[PDB]
Formats: sequence, structure tokens, C-alpha cells
Amino acid sequence: PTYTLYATFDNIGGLKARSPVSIGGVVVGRVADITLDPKTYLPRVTLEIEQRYNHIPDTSSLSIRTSGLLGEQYLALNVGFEDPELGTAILKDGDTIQDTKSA
Amino acid sequence: RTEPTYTLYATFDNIGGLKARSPVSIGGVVVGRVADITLDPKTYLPRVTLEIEQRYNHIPDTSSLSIRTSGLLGEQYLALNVGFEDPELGTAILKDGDTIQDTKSA
Amino acid sequence: TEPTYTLYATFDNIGGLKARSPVSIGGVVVGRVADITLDPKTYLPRVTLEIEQRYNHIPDTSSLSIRTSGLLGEQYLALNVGFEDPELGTAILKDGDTIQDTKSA
Amino acid sequence: EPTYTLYATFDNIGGLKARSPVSIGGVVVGRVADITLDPKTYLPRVTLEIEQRYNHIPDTSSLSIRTSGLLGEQYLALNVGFETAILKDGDTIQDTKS
Amino acid sequence: RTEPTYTLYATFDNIGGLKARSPVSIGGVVVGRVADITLDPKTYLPRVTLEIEQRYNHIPDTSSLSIRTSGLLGEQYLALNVGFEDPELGTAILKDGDTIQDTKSA
Amino acid sequence: TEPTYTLYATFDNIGGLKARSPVSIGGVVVGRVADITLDPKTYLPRVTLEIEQRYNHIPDTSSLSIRTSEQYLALNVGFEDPELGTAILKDGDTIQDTKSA
Amino acid sequence: EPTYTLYATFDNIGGLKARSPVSIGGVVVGRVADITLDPKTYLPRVTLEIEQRYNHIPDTSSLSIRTSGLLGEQYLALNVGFEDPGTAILKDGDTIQDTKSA
Repeated sequence: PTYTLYATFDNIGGLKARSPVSIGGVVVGRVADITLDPKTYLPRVTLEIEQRYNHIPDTSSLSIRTSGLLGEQYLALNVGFEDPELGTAILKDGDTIQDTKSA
Repeated sequence: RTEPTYTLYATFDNIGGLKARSPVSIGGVVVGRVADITLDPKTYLPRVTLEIEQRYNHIPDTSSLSIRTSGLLGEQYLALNVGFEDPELGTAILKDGDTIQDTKSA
Repeated sequence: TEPTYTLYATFDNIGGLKARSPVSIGGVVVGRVADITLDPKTYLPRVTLEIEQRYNHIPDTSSLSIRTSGLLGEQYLALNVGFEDPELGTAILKDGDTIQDTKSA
Repeated sequence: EPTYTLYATFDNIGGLKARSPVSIGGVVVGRVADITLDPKTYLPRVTLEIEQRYNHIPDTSSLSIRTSGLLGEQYLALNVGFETAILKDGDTIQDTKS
Repeated sequence: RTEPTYTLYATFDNIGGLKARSPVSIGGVVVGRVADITLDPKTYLPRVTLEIEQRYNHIPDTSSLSIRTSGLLGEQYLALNVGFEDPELGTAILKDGDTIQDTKSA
Repeated sequence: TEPTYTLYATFDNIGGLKARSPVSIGGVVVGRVADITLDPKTYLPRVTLEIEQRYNHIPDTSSLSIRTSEQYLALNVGFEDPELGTAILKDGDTIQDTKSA
Repeated sequence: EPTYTLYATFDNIGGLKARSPVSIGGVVVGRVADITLDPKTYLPRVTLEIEQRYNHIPDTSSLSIRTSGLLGEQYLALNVGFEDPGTAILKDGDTIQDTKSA
């Protein structure tokens, strides 16, 4: 199964529904839906991440990037670095990835 | 069914490769499409008729439209840039039949 | 169908222009090339254009340029609405008139 | 359509072939009837058939080999020279561009 | 016929367009295949499981793996660069179950 | 009457040239590549050309160049000299000057 | 046409494959019969089948990997080696020692 994460971009470019979310090239989730935020009119992406990948730090970032010859776009989730002395919080169902890089 | 929409107009100097069914997008998200393109008989300037999805009916009249191109197929589209709001300063919301005054041709 | 009126234009070279080629203002098609013939006296290409009558306030200072569309190299006529001067009064193009200012391929 | 004959010599005819069009300002006025090498100089001589209605071409006119559209098909562009003497059946266009 | 094989592992930062059954080659000659790609659960780093033909069982542990692209279709593969051996120190050979430490991501 | 006569030419490399490849002068086709063979003694490619018989005044100073339109042979008519009277190529002769591609 | 066998080692065979042509001056004289990695050197070894009529190839000849026209298909250009007024001729089973990769 999966859990939900949100992320806001200034521009989603060629991103679409079912666009893959990957970590190190490995698909770990997918874009479930894309909506304009009703109050800010900023694109918000709704992600469905496979539940086995449930130790993602909230310091992680999302980048829109392009794969192969067809110009297919995807989300690169870069696992942010945490420091056990400082104790970084883990992303949970319904949480938002705050750090994003648009296209 | 088809999603309900309302009409907005916009005048450009040149519409370029824009055509019917050309998409209108905000931040890359499609919110409407070009319903029709006609030359204004009195000004001889191209007027675009847009159909915008009714859920996006809080677009300030300070918003702008820009003609831009998407990837490999050379498809052109309208990039709608959301304007600044402030009711005190009298920034009105766009309604059915209104015109987007600020446009950038390409 | 929209009725039309006719205008003439002479070019040095009409290039890939052909019958039914579109005439546009600001990218909006307002007419088409009805016919292309060589002038018997000058041997210069003369294009016969059909313009929609609703657009019958085109200044005689307007110009025609042969231009290309991106995807296939198909050619068309771009009509640039000429400058008018409130001081001088608007000399408008009528059915059968000729556009003097032209730019060939 | 009736026609009359004109000749022209080039250094290289490139992709020019039989049935290739001859045009003035993009308007087709004739066709390549034949392509032959001059027996003494071995320079390509093109034989053109021009429609008789276009019989006021000055001998100061020139011929240019040019390419049209996407397929690289070549044609002859006849550029009317500034006027003088008119070209008649059997005459040669002196000025050519390969 | 089919060649028997032994297993090697390799970790990358990014495997890019690499997939299962992606080829492993030395000097353009295919000597193995990607058997599996899994994200390490504690580190979330891609771990590639390689099957190398047993006849090529004298690969030094100083060898490297690079992700590279093949001609027209953008197909990716693993280029195994045979590592430097040292007559003075005697470099250790990779055997079944070992890990290739030197890797170059995309 | 025979439609063509034979000429030979050796190149270092014939490239994409093949049988039925055209031979042209100033873009006008005057012959065809009949065959391509390696000289058994030198292992250098030798092309065999069939030239239309009406083109029987080609000077032996002429050259052959491999060019692209698919590849073809451009025959460049060689310089003649009224003083020396340069020899004309006949059936079975060899074009000495060649340009590979 | 029958054939005889020749071997050649490269550092990298690139886009070369079985049935890739072997040519002299653009004329095809053989084909690549097989490509295998040498278990002892871990260098690609190419097995060539050459038409028997071309049996006067000096052992000083070289092999180069090269590209043909528009599709990037690769081939082997056999460069006929220098003989000296006496170089040994390559026979069935011999190896072309001089090779140049792409």
C-alpha cells in the first residue's frame, strides 16, 4: 500500500498524474494528483509513497527532473541528511515536503 | 461529463502558433483552453476567447497572459500569471465575460 | 461562409506561396490567396487576395510579407495593418485595390 | 499549351532533371525538355521549353539553379534582366548560375 | 548455451535508467546482467545485484562500475572496468557474494 | 552497336560506392559502376565503369571523385593542351587520377 | 564462397557485433564470426572469417574499428600491411597483432 505526502511548486512543468517519484533512480512512489491551491493558486502535488519507505526525513527535497529520450519528467526525492544528536523528524502520512525545486 | 467553465477575453499583438484547444495554464497546471481566436473589427488586434474552469474563479484582474512554448512538439500555450490582490486598493476578481488587460505577445 | 472582397499585390518572388494560402493579421487568418499570375507587361508575380468583408477598414498604407510557418515550411501572407494619421484622414483599401508595399520571400 | 525552345549551359546541373520546372518569381513558366553534354566542351547544356505567352524575355535575363521545399527538388529560376533584345526560339541564355 | 554465473553487489548514488536484466560489460562485451535493484532500507541507497559469468571470476576488487548509455535508444548498462592489480602487494580477487566498492553514479 | 565502353579506376577506398552507382560529368549521368574488385596484387579497390559510347572524348587527364547526392562518381574533364595533344580515353583504358571519400 | 579464420584482440569493440563486415578499401572481404572476452586477459577477442580468395594479407596488416554512414553501424577496416623487398603472409588461424580501437 501507500501513504500521502504533499509538495508545492512554483511550476510543475511537464509533471502529470502517475508521474514517478524516485530515490536514486529507484521508483518509490508516484504522483497521485496535481491541484492548484485554492487560496494561493500555487501548484500542489499529491504523492503516494510506498509504505516500506517510511523513514524519509522532513529535510528531504523534491526536484523536477527529466528522464531519457522522450522528455518524460519525474520527481527526484533527495533524502535529506539528519543528525542523531539533533534528531530530525520523519515524514508521516499527510505531511508536506517543504523544500522543492521547480522547473 | 465536461467540466463547467466561464469566459475571459484577451487581446494580443500577435497570437503566433496559438490555436483553438490551446491550453491555458497556471504554474504548468492547465486551468482552461482557447475556445476561439478572432480579429477585432475596430482595432484589427487578435482577440482570444478563453474557457476557464469554474473552480478557478478567483483570478485577480491584475493577472497577465503570456504566450509560451512547451517541449518538443512546439505546442504553444497561454501562461496565466496570477496578479497581486488587495480589496482596499480595489483589486477586483475576474468574472465571466471580463477581459485580461495585461498581455505579452510572442 | 463569409463573403469577401479582392485585393492585389505584386512581389518579386512569391516563393512557395500558392492558391488557398492563408492571409493573416497578427496570426489570425482573415483571407486567402485566390490566384497567382505573371503580369504580362512586367513579368512580375501578381497575387489576387480574398479578404473577408467584415475586415474592410484596412489602410492603404498596410503592407504584405511572405512568411513561413514553423512545422513544415508552408508559406503564408502576413498583412501588417498600416499606420494611420488622424491629421491625414484614413485612406481605406476597397474592393479591387492594390497593396503597394510588399516583401518577398 | 504551346511552347518555344531555349538553351542554357551550366558548369553543374546538380539535381536538375527532365520535367524540372522553369519559373519566374516562383511562377512556373516552362520545363526542362532535355539535358545534354556539349559535344565539344562536355559542359551540360539544358534545353528549355517555355510557354509562348511568355515571349518578351530580354536576352540579358539569367538562369539560376535553386532548391525548393523539403525534398531537395531543384528548379531553374529565370531572373528577368534590366532592359533591349528579346529572346526568340532557339536562342541561348548566356548568363547562368550553377 | 547458457553460461553459469556468480553474484556480486554494488551500491550507487543513482542508478538512473538502469533496470533488471540490464547488461554488464567489459570492453563492450557482455559478461553479466543486473539480477536485481533494491533500495537499501536503512540507507535508501540503490543496491544492484549482478550476475557475472563464472568464467570471468578473476576480477580484482579494485575494479570499478560505471553507468553508461548505448547508441540510439538511450539504453543504459554497467561498464565494468577491470581494476589495477599490484604485483608487489597482490590484489584480492572478487568471489561469489562479494561487493564492488568503486562505483560511478549517473 | 554496344551501348557503352569500359574504363577502370583504382582508389585507396571506395567508401559507399556500389554497383549501379552513377558516373556523372557536371551532374549529368554518363555511365555506371559495373563492378568493384580488389586488385589481387595490391589489394587496392578497382572500379569498373561503363560509359555511354557518345561520350568518347574524355581526356586521360580527367579525374574521378567519390561524392554524395547514396554516393556517386563525379568525372571532372581533364585539361587539354594544343601543344602536347593529350590522349583521349578509349575502351579498356584507366583513369589515373582518383579521389576517395 | 569458403573462408579461413583470423583472430584479433581489441581493448574495446564498441558497437561491433557478429556478422559485422570486414573490409579492405571499402570492399568487403570477410565478416566478424564471433566476439568473446578473453578469460585470461579480459580483453575482447574478435574471430574473423575471411574469404579464401584474399589469402595474401601481410601479417603487418592492421585492423581498425570504424563507422558506416547514417546509422552508426560499426565495421572492421583491414589496412593492408607493408611487405618488404620478406614479410610472412597470414594463414588460417593466425592473429592480426596490430589493432586500433575506436
